[PDB]
Formats: sequence, C-alpha cells, structure tokens
Amino acid sequence: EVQLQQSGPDLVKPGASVKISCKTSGYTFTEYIMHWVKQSHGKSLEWIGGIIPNNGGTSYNQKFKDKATMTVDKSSSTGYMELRSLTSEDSAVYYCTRRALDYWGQGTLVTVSSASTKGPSVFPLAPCSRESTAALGCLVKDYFPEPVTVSWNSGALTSGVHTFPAVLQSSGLYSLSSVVTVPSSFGTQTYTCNVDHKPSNTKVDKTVERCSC
Amino acid sequence: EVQLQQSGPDLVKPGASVKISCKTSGYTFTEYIMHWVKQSHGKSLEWIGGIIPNNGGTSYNQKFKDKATMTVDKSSSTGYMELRSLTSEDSAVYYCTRREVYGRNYYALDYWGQGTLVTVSSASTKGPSVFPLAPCSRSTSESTAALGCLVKDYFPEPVTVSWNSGALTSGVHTFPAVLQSSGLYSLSSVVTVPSSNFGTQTYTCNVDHKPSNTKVDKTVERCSCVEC
Amino acid sequence: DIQMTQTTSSLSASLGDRVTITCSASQGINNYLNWYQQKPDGTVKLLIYYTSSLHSGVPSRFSGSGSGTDYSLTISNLEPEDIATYYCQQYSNLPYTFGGGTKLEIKRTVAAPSVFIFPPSDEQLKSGTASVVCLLNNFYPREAKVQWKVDNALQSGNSQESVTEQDSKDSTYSLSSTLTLSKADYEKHKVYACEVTHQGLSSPVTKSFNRGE
Amino acid sequence: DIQMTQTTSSLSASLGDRVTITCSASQGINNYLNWYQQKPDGTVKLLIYYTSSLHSGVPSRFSGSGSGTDYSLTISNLEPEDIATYYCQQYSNLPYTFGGGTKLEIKRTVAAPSVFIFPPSDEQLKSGTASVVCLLNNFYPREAKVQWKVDNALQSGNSQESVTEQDSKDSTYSLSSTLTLSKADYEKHKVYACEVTHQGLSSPVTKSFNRGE
Repeated sequence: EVQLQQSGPDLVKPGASVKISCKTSGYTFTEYIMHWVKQSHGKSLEWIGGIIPNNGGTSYNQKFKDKATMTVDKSSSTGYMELRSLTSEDSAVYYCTRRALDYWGQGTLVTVSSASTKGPSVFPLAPCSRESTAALGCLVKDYFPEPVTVSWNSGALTSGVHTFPAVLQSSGLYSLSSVVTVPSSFGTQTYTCNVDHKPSNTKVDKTVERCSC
Repeated sequence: EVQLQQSGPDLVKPGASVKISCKTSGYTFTEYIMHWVKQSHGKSLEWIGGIIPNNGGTSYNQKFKDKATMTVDKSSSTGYMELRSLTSEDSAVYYCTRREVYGRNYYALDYWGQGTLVTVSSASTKGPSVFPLAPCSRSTSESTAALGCLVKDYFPEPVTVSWNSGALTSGVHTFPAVLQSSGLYSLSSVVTVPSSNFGTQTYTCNVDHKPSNTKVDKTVERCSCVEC
Repeated sequence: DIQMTQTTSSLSASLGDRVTITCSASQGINNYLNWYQQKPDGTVKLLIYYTSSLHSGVPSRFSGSGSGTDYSLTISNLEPEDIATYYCQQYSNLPYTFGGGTKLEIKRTVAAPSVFIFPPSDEQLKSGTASVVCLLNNFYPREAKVQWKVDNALQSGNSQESVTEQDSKDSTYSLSSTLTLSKADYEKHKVYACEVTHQGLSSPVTKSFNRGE
Repeated sequence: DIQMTQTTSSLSASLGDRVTITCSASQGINNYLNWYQQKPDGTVKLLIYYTSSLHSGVPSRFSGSGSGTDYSLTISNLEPEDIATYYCQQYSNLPYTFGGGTKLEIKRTVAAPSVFIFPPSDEQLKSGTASVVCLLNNFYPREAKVQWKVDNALQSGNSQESVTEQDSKDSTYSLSSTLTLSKADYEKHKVYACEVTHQGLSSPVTKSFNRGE
C-alpha cells in the first residue's frame, strides 16, 4: 500500500525555523513528484509547492517562496519541508502528498508561539449521587500546546467514549473533557483514563472513583 | 541547643558493610566523648562502645568487637560507626550519644541522636502504592467522619505520612506498619473530624519513602455533594 | 491565481438523499479539476480526478461533471460515513488552488440529550479553582442552549462550550459546558445547576447538586 | 557483665497517681546508675544521673533513689505526657548495661471505639488485589476483638491488625484491621462486615457494605 508518514507535532518559536519530514513507502520514491499543502485551523487548503525527487527541481507558490524550502533524501525515500522566519500565521496543519494528488500524509501540526510547554492536570469527573447509563470522565486542564490523546483502560474501552475538542481558555492554555457513558449497573468495572501530552512528556493515569454514599 | 543529627535509614545486603554518621552541633565536638547504642525492634538498649574525638581512642563492648568500628572527622564535627559482616540480627536502630562528665567520674549520656534505622536484607527497594480510604457516612447520627490513605507494598521501613503538608495534625492516626506474607510492608493513616461535614477543608496525604525516593500526594475525595 | 469558489459552505441531507456540491472557477480550467474528501479526522483522500474519473476504492454513488468554469460533485444516495468536507482543486495553472470547501452533515430524527452534571474534584479545588461540567450526550440537532445557575442566579461570561463532530453511526452530537469559578466564589454558594433547552425536550431540563452544607 | 533487671516490664496508673519504677543489678553498682526516658516516637532523653540528680529540663515531679543493688525512679504525680518506656543503666563496670525497660501507660475511663469500614478503591482493585479496612478509633482499654464476615462467613488467616501507641492527650488507642483478598475472591461475594467487641460496647457493633451498590 502507498503510504506517507509525516513527523509528529511541533511547537516552535517565532523567527525560528522548523523542518517537517515525509517518509514514503509502497512505491518507487523517485518516480513520483511530491507536493505540500497547508491548512490553517478552520480554513481551506493552500498549495505550497512541489519537488521532483529524481533531480531536486522545485516550483513554489509565490506566497511561500520566502517561507518554504523543499528537499529530499533519496536513500531513505523521505521528503522534507523547512519553514523559516516563523510567525503565528504559520501555525497550521501541513500535508505532504504524491502527484491529481492521489495519496496524502496524515498531516503535521505546527504551533508557532513563544509560550512555554506545559503539561496537563487531570481531574476526575464523578457524579454526586449513586436510567440505563451512568456517566463519568476526566478533565484534562491547563496544557500547551496541542495535542493530547486520551484513552480509557489502556484502549480496551472505546464504546460510549466522547473526547471533546480542546478549547483555548482566556489563560492561553488548553482544556478538554473526556467522558464515558456505561451500563448503569459497572459493579465489576473500573474506569481509568490514560492521558498523553507528548510535547511535555507527560503520561497520567487517573482512576475515576465513584461517590457511592 | 545541643544536637546530634544522624544519617538517614539504610538498606544493605547481608555480608556487606554500612557506615552511619552523626553530625553534631551546639557544642565543641572535641570536648565531649561520644557513645553508640543499639536497639533491636521491640527490645532494650545495648552499649556498643565509645570514642574520644580529640585523639580517637576507643573502647568496645566485647560483643561488638568483630562488628563495629568507630571513627571521627574533627573538621566536620562528625562521628562515624561502621558495621561489617552484616546479618539480619544487625537490623536495628543505632543511636549516637554525647557523654557528659559531672563530678570526678560520674558519667551519663546527656544528649541522644534521633537514631538510624539499618535494615539488612537481600530484597530490593520498592516504593509504596497509595490508595484512598474514602469516607462513607453510614448514619445521619454520626458524631465523627473518617477517611485515610492506605500505603501498601513498600520495602524497607520507614515511610512518613503527613496531611495537608503538615497543616493537619488533629485527629490523625498513622498506624505502625505490618509485614505482609509477601515480605512487603503496609500501613494506613486515617483522619477523623467532628462531623460538621468537613467544612471547606480538603484532605491530602503526603507520603514519603526515602529509600525509594518516592513522594506521593493523594487527595482523598470527600464526595460531600448530592443531586437528589 | 485562479479563484475557486464553493458557494455553499454548509449542507445537511437525509440518509439516502441525492446531494450535489458546486465548484466554480474565476476563469475556464478546461476540466482540469479534482475533488477531495476530508474526514473530521483530518485525513484526506482523492475522490474524483479530471472532472469525472473515480479514484481507486471510491464507490460508484460518487460522480462528477462539468466544463469551463462550473463543476459538480454528486453523491447519489447518502450513507452515514459520507460525513466530511469536500474540496475542489484546479490544476489548469500554477499555483494549484482549492475551493473553500463544503461541509456535509446528516439529517436524522430529533433526539433529546441525556444531561449530566459533575462537581469539581477536591484535587482541583485545593489549588484554588473549581471547574463544573455539564454534559449533553447524543442529541440532534446541534442547536442547544445551556444556562448555568448558582443559587438560581444566571451566570454569564464564565463558561465555555465544546461540541463533538457528528457521530459517524448514529449521526448525533455531544456537548460539554464548563463553568469556571475561584475556590472562594465556589464556596460562597450552595446550589449548582445547568439548565438545558433543546428541541427534543418538551421543556427545559435542569440537573443540579448542592455543595455539601 | 552486670545484669540490670526491671522486674516490672509493663505498668499502668491513673493521672495524678504516684508511680515507682524498679531497677536491680546482679551486683552492687555503688550508685553509678542513670535513668532514661524513651517516647513512643523513639526519641531518648536523660532523666536522672548518679541515682538522684535531675537532668536539665526534667520537672521536679521526677525523683530517683537507691543504693547497692536496688534503685527506684518515682514520678510524684502522673501527667499524660509521661507515657514512655523508662530504662536504667549502670556504669560501675564496662560494658555499660541497660535494664529491659518499663513501659508506662495511663488508666482512664472506659471509652467505646468509633467503628468505620472502608471498601477497596477501584485504583487498587484493577491491579488484582482488594484491601478492606476496619478502623476502631479512640478507645480504652486496648483489648479489642475484630471479626471479619463475608456473606456472614467468618474469615480466618487473611487479616492483619495494627494498634497505635496510647495517645498523649486523651490516653486512648486506635486499631486498624486489614482483610486482603484477590480481585476474583472479592468479586464472588456481596456483603463485607467487620464485627467489633469491646468493653465500652454494650453489645458487638457491626459495620458493613454491599459490593457493587
């Protein structure tokens, strides 16, 4: 299967540079042109440019000519894009693609900010009193930057799970809730949320205890 | 104030050696003799020996002559004792003490260190797990509510437990550890309060296990709300 | 650059309905037009190339037509997994440009939210802040009103909402609302209530708890 | 070596009473005898030196007398903070030797225990073990019986007790009893009860919970 594996999310400072990688497999790297696309949050797609892996020839959207530099490593079937002179306007998801653009990478989230990394606090969401379903969750509060991942019981519990999109608080830190609804009668079942914030190297397991009196 | 500050608790393997220190202050180190004492768990005090810091002369209880070696460092006002060829019978608290002289030849141990716990074992260090003991109000006519922390499966002794970083002491009972059949220790620390609910006060136990460098803060949820 | 327009940005239709998405160019692009599907996941796939040709794995219920400046994507009978944003892209001239996208959601029958309220944990509370969370689970349509009351006093400007993307199976939404208070303010008051207005509810539902006392 | 004996190992007396602790030597020690106090916390202090002389800070209600082989430490009126173990020590001959010690506790009025039962946390339970804790708070005298019942079946050999030292203020004891079970065994049964017998209770008190609810 054709596959484009992009590097993970990155927080970088304004004025600095960042380099995104795109590791290909399943086809002959040198036989297909590679294109990069930008998508700002809640916005449309923008073509950045394309690179011919065999020689290294590039064409750029004029809007990105002083912004992006595309390179390849033929030995590892990997394309790179470097973004320089970063501003908050460069905060976006960036996709590598193969040329129509028939196959796409999963995207890399770049956050441009001078603010420091901060790991989340994880608090239980437990009801006060002891219907066919009860609800509990974890509040994942005061982290930066995106993203966090939340699983339940190490991934064994997926049914009834809603992990909400993070919202930026007025403090400039993110917060989200992850909730589970489960059979109201639960007696033999424990409920542990597993929170991972890679930017801060934070991993938190929080067992949610019932208020059963 | 006279003070003898002893080194922290130590886990050491059988056949090995251990060196305990006793850092003095408040008096002139070289002007007072220092004695060491052993106390096995649940047992009486035993005199090991004494050392004259100024020259380094020693006298030993014959029972410890192949066991203990006493030294001093005058530059740091510190006395040391080294125990060799360790066995489980050397597991004990060891005290350094200051000897005072009164008349011609009246002697007593007028000030004591806080003691150093030596555990001799081949078993590895293990930090505790801390679980909540959650308050259930069983009746409406309860004059006291109770909660706590269970500090389970650690080795060796000791652990220290405080509540709300030491600000809560009234009503606290931290029980003696018990050795489980697994060879690991467990204890509970509980708080009781006059049942005025709990007020606006929250309850966090602070557990410190120095041997494993473990510090755990565990908030015990009160669950002092109701929907109805 | 060639401006690509998708006049309809947002679109909802019933399961089984026939849907048509529009794409217009500021000049003639001579059938050099592709269509892409982007899931809520953020993953992108090619649907159609050169106006009407289907990409591998694309079911035949997808089709495309057009010429000159005006093009159409048709979904003949709408399945639940067709929830996505659809983008057109011209390659007549560099730079490649994309339309603004059309987001597609499903019309289902009205479904009332299950409502749950969660008090703040003591673990959070001791650090000086209280988060109170109201959850609305699996409802339709998205439009919903959440009002916070504290001793029956309507709160304002101290809450934030987050809404899930439409579920791929049951086509419902879920919503969280977080009320944030200082420890001090929290400890002044007794009764905490979120009131929910929604079309599936005959009248507003209130969930509440009393902070001890 | 000179054997030092304290014929009475354990002693209880009322607040305000006069207490005398005995120390005998296997030969004459010519008044070369000291007394030490060890608190429950393990801290040691000198009380008396050379039979009768008081150490700094020792209140005058402490006194010491004797000669030859037999010596006495007297506390004229017993305060609550005199709870401790008292040791004699000869320095007539090397090696210095100590008596076996005399533990002093207070007689107060009978006080019934407050009893509490605690189920295992889910946090513990998910790891495969269940600890059930029964607490007896602030009672006198020390003698107390705890029996565990599981679906009204008396448990044996699967619990451990711990008892505090006598409180320095109210002169009471507290006791914890921990019943330990596998997760599987725990989840077989429903009703968990600790039954408490004590002199201050007119009849045995049972505290219980049912698992699940």
